[PDB]
Amino acid sequence: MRAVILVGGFGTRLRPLTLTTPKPLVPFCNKPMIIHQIEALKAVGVTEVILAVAYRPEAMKEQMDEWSRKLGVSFVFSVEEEPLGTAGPLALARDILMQDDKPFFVLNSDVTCTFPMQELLDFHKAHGGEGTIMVSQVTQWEKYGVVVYSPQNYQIERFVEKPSRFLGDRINAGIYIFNKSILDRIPPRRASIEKEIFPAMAAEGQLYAFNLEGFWMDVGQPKDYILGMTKFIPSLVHGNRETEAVEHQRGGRFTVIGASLIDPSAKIGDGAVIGPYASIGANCVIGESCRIDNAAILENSKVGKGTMVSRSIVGWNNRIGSWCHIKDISVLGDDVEVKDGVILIGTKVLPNKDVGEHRFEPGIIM
Amino acid sequence: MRAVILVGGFGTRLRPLTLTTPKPLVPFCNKPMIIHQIEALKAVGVTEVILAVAYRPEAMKEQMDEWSRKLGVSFVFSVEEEPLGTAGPLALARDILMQDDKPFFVLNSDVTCTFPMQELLDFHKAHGGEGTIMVSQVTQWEKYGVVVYSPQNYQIERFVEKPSRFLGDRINAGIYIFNKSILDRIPPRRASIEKEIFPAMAAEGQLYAFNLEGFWMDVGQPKDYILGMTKFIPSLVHGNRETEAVEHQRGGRFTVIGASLIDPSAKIGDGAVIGPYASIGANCVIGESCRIDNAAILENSKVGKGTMVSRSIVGWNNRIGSWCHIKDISVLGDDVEVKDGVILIGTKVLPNKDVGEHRFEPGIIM
Ligand SMILES: Nc1nc2c(ncn2[C@@H]2O[C@H](COP(=O)(O)OP(=O)(O)OP(=O)(O)O)[C@@H](O)[C@H]2O)c(=O)[nH]1
Ligand SMILES: Nc1nc2c(ncn2[C@@H]2O[C@H](COP(=O)(O)OP(=O)(O)OP(=O)(O)O)[C@@H](O)[C@H]2O)c(=O)[nH]1
Ligand SMILES: [Mg+2]
Ligand SMILES: [Mg+2]
Repeated sequence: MRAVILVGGFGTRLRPLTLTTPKPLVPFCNKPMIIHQIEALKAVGVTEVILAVAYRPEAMKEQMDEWSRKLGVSFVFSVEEEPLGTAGPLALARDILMQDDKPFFVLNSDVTCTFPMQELLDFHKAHGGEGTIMVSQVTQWEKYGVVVYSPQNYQIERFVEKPSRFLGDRINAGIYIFNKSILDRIPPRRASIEKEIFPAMAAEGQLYAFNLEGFWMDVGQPKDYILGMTKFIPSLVHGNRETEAVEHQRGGRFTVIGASLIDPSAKIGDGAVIGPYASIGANCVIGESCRIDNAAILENSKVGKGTMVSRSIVGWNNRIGSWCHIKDISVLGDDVEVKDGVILIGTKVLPNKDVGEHRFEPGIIM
Repeated sequence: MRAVILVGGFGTRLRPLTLTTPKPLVPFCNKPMIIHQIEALKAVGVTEVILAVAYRPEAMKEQMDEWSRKLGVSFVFSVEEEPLGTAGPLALARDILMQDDKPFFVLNSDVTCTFPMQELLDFHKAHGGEGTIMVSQVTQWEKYGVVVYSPQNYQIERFVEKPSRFLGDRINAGIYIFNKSILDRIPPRRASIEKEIFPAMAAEGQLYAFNLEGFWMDVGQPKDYILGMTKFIPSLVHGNRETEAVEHQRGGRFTVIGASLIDPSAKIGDGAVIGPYASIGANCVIGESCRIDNAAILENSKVGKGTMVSRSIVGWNNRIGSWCHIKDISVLGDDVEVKDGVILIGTKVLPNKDVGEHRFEPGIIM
């Protein structure tokens, strides 16, 4: 069995972080998103993964995916292309897929969940896609805007965008499984699986929905990134080596208020308070009395004593001041440096900036 | 020789702090303002001080002035009255002053300076007031609005409020010395020495100005309070017992960036940074990594770890949160409690309040 992960795309919603690295390689918790998906696929038994590489063809994706040496898995890297939409990469990779009898997986690099992959053995009952349109129950389906009408027969009647009537609560989950015959349907041009191939499959009656019992989150947005991290860390606390604690004696003496993920190589202050559902990257340095409430600290980032970053994302090589407050949903770029006492209330800072002014309202720092 | 200190007044400009204690008893640095003035007068040799008490007749001024037991000085406390303006208390205290031959001092409880009181022996050269209208050079005389025209003869021509032309830079310093004959000029009614008696003396030619070489500040306003504290602390560091530090090993280990005043009974953190020109009151508790930049911490106030209060005044029995900012010119009342993470940018909080909302603009919390 083999999988195809759509690793292209410009990462527009995660823009301050995706101006440096592609969206699949943006670290979620303490690993890249695509790495979580590849680990799930390896747990399945999948050995071949095909990456649809359009954004950063060789500068980032090929070089940074040295994880092929680990994980006992190999990536094809034969879908280098110009932007071909969401469905075109499958048409391009038709040749490398060989049109074998065995079906193949399809995944997006923006989804996190328990990854129930027993949809391989299940849902083989005469489906063009064996429960391919995987769906999750979300009470906020109106703003998500992709509602899938799945009856008890699981035959997709239609796809509705922003439905006024309560047709259903299930929304697309971004995980698919296709028989290779679909390669005939996909044209060799720019197309979207969501808005071109899927309506045709639903009309033809070959599209079947698979329900998702566990948690699910599309983390392609900073708000969704934070909330999905909150949902995800409790699942992964016992999985990894990172009382009411996960890493309580890494550096000096500091307090942990709940689940978190602190890398072994990170030094965590003295008396700091690593809050619930917080991620600290490798080689990161945390000040004495910091408050890492719901923030993600990525790679070689340094945070000064007394800083309080909550529900915010800081970049890879930041140098945060001492007594700062980075609140709300604030995203910092690759090399942003913040002076002491600066308050950023949900402001997105582009890479390689220096912040020295208080920003009390959401905005963008060019 | 005796002095009279105008200790009445409602303290309107220092309102958040003067709703609990009178303006003379508001602690400046680590002592009441009137205590600084009385110490200066005792250094001169004045043994009798007459306090014109109108605001809080006996609830505050009489009880709290147990300093008469110390300092080797005695207060008459015979000018309890209804509001009689700035000049009326002298008419009321005419009798207790006994109309003796020896001149008498007059002071306001709002002025801080080096207190050059050699104007006693000096300026006796045929003056109704021996350099009574003491003046200080201020480059911002427009906003101060009380400009004294002092020529080389020192005869006050007139008083001008907000003068358009550059008549002069000297302004009233709030310290006067009077021959007792002035008791005949002051009528027994509500009057103002600044706007009724002093223009009359200037017209009569019996009003003489005394120049002030040293620093001076009227600290009746919170901004003026902070700036006068900044000017004053360096003079007082060597005077009192409170490298580049004044009190550097009081509690645990902490850093001092300049002049400060930390009471012996205050416990100061374990990594805190007591900044330049900061005052910490008695029995105060400071958190592990606080930052007291230019703030005055009064009495039994507790500050949590990571809090940064700069250029702000906290009340007597406050309980500040852990990771708060109290920035700009912010004044807190007697018993204000601030929750963790709250940011107060120059907001005045009335006594006995609880603050749990961020305030990014100057304002008043009722
Ligand atoms: N190979 C490839 N994959 C894409 C492309 N556009 C989107 N995807 C995939 O679709 C999923 C989500 O879309 P993103 O591009 O990341 O999000 P976006 O940048 O806001 O843009 P859209 O969702 O496409 O409107 C991710 O798996 C992407 O990798 C593309 O042009 N080429
Ligand atoms: N005894 C007495 N002293 C006063 C009175 N009003 C002002 N003073 C003195 O004048 C000086 C400054 O005035 P304050 O009253 O403190 O300041 P304020 O509250 O803004 O009001 P102003 O009188 O307009 O200045 C202080 O020494 C006061 O003690 C009063 O009604 N009675
Ligand atoms: Mg997405
Ligand atoms: Mg004053």
